[PDB]
Amino acid sequence: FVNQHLCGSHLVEALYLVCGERGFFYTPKT
Amino acid sequence: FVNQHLCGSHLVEALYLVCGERGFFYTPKT
Amino acid sequence: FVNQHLCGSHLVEALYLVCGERGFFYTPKT
Amino acid sequence: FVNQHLCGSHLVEALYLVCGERGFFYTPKT
Amino acid sequence: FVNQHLCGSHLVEALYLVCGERGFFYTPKT
Amino acid sequence: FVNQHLCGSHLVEALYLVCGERGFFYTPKT
Amino acid sequence: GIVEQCCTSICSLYQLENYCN
Amino acid sequence: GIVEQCCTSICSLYQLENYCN
Amino acid sequence: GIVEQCCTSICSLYQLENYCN
Amino acid sequence: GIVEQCCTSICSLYQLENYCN
Amino acid sequence: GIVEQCCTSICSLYQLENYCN
Amino acid sequence: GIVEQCCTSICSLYQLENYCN
Ligand SMILES: [Cl-]
Ligand SMILES: [Cl-]
Ligand SMILES: [Zn+2]
Ligand SMILES: [Zn+2]
Repeated sequence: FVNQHLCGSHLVEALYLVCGERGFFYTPKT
Repeated sequence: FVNQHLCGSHLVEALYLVCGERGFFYTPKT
Repeated sequence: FVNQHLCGSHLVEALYLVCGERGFFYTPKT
Repeated sequence: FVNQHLCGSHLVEALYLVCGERGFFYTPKT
Repeated sequence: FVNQHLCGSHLVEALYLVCGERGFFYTPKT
Repeated sequence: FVNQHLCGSHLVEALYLVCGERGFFYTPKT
Repeated sequence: GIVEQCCTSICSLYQLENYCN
Repeated sequence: GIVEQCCTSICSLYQLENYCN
Repeated sequence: GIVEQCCTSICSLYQLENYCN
Repeated sequence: GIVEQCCTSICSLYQLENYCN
Repeated sequence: GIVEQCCTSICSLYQLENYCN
Repeated sequence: GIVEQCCTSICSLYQLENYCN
């Protein structure tokens, strides 16, 4: 596939896409 | 605020907005 | 909750989230 | 342009695109 | 309607809106 | 990766993420 | 209204345009 | 859970807030 | 206005409710 | 096609990848 | 191309139709 | 973290899987 900048809501959209049913954590403080 | 009907990626968007810099965990069933 | 920058389509998404059935106006000229 | 089938937040996105800097009002029923 | 900056996923959202059933190509390399 | 259930504009978002700078073609039936 | 029409049926960008300010 | 509840029924932002870190 | 309050500056969800009907 | 398949059934990112340029 | 026309510069919905199939 | 890896810098979908549960 590719590497892009994924930021903010676009990042969590991507996480959703990628992880789906597995679920994911979005933890910007790290 | 109003109650929400949120499916798929719309839930993740909503979590994003609600949690901001705190981030969040997305944990669907199964 | 939090305070973030909400711009463009992300702002009107947030308005939609927040206002829902009430409806909202998006009036960038002010 | 093509006709649209737009529910929920997708309607607001479409309004955003269509109206641009003019902005818009989102007024659902009830 | 209007002219705005439409970038990234927002650009392909707009293409989707505008083209719909016709389909579209998104070809950033040009 | 997980399998996807993607309708409407969500398909285009997914294509956007997957294809990146390569871009993509969106060609629905009819 | 337009919100319901776009979702239950279809609507055009031209109809949407009526909702600009 | 919340993912299913928001989609099959409704949920509030306050309920969503429980899922922040 | 909203763009200044929420995009240029920073706003809460509560402030965004200012623009509800 | 892929547009219909992803929506009526499921599809993988790998299948989606075939639609990149 | 489209990115230049619509992102870098500014484009109308009409121009975006240039990229329809 | 993710913001640095994927927003500030650039990341693949594979890297994004690092943040799946
Ligand atoms: Cl949807
Ligand atoms: Cl953006
Ligand atoms: Zn964006
Ligand atoms: Zn949707």
